[PDB]
Amino acid sequence: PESPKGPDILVVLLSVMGAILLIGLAALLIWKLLITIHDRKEF
Repeated sequence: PESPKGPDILVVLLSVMGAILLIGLAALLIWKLLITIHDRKEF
């Protein structure tokens, strides 16, 4: 209120952006892990 800086709107947003991006990397990596370790004869 006197300082609703609390989280610079930038910080919430900055955290949101990082959080989503970090998850995305993990998502891609397993995808690639599936295929690089050699997905499978899924065929």
